[PDB]
Amino acid sequence: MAQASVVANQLIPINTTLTLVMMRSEVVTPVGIPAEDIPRLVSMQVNRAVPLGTTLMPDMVKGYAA
Repeated sequence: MAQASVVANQLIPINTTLTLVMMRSEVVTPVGIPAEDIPRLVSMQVNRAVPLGTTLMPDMVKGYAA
């Protein structure tokens, strides 16, 4: 396990536009969106509430493809 994923550094309400303070990088399982894509995610919207500490998955971000 060396691949880190993006996880929620705070509760992100449904339909929020993602900012950099909201995302940390952490080695978690299952693996979600790669931590190196945190720059690609700023200004995109999530389509559900993401509690603090939850791994961000591809299907949670509106318009994400990678």
